[PDB]
Amino acid sequence: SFDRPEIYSAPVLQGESPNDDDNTEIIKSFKNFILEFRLDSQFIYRDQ
Amino acid sequence: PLRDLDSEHVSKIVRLSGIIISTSVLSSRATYLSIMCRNCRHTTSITINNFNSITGNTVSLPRSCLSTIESESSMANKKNCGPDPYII
Amino acid sequence: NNFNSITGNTVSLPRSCLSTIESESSMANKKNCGPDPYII
Amino acid sequence: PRHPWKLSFKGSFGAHALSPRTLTAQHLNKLVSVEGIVTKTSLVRPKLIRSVHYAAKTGRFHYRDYTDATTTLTTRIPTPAIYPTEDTEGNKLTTEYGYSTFIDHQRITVQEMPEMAPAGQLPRSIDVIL
Ligand SMILES: [Zn+2]
Repeated sequence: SFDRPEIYSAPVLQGESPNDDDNTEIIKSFKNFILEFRLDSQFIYRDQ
Repeated sequence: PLRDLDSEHVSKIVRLSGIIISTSVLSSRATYLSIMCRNCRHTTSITINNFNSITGNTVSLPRSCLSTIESESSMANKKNCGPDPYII
Repeated sequence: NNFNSITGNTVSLPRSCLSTIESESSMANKKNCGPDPYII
Repeated sequence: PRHPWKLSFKGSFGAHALSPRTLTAQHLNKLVSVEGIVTKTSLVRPKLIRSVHYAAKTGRFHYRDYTDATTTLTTRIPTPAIYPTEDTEGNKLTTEYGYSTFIDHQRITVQEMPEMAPAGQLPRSIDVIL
């Protein structure tokens, strides 16, 4: 009457080099655009 | 311009101007729905974050019960739940 | 009344519910009962 | 000063006092008294009746009841409810062994007695679920 086996992961090695067409790198670039964009002197999207 | 739209613009972002003739009533689309199998009573959740499609169910209820293929329980108590067994 | 057959179910349970084709009730309350819905 | 009470039967059975050879299909769905010899007995196995589970995220206990066709004399619509590993909200469930209930189950084979059996024929037997 046992429960589920569970699957989980943890980052260990660097892996292959990142690719621009990879979804994770596109998400990271979008995140950097949200955080670091400056219109005149303000973080407009972060504050928004 | 609206009449200068072309097949080259298909599946691409377009900026276009005009006047709005009608706004319909608000329909209710599901984002998160919890579903349960009819006789199996297997419980599943479906998350929808995409709503662009018109005239089509691009995301629907699964055609068969997902309990058997998962085989998550060790006991696994031929049993077939049937086509479209899930209830929202 | 026929038991002559061997290694064969010459008579078996119907493959779909017979309520719809009969249409016996006037109300008739798309609903499909499923393949092999009958229980002995 | 909770378990439902059961019934046992004694006395004359008349035409229902039979042997494993004398058991026929006309006696199906009837109460029969059958005398013979026990030849094979199975391992005593527990059968899960109610499984109790714990959700640590909500800290709540859930349960599910299971029945089979041998438990009830009358047939019922078979609703096979799987062993729950999620609650309704998706939280992981852990089995609470010791709060679940298991009923002992056995199957024996009763063959007709070698002194009441014909001297040359192969014997006839029947399974009994206890
Ligand atoms: Zn199911």
